[PDB]
Amino acid sequence: GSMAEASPHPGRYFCHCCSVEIVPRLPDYICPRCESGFIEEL
Ligand SMILES: [Zn+2]
Repeated sequence: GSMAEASPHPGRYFCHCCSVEIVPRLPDYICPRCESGFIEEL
């Protein structure tokens, strides 16, 4: 599954600042739009 990352690992995030679904910059774990960090792993 998506536990322990694995191949079908998570990626669909939801930024609280943009209130939209995003794919985070993994090296930073931030938003690709506002670069905040306030995101939810869906
Ligand atoms: Zn954002």
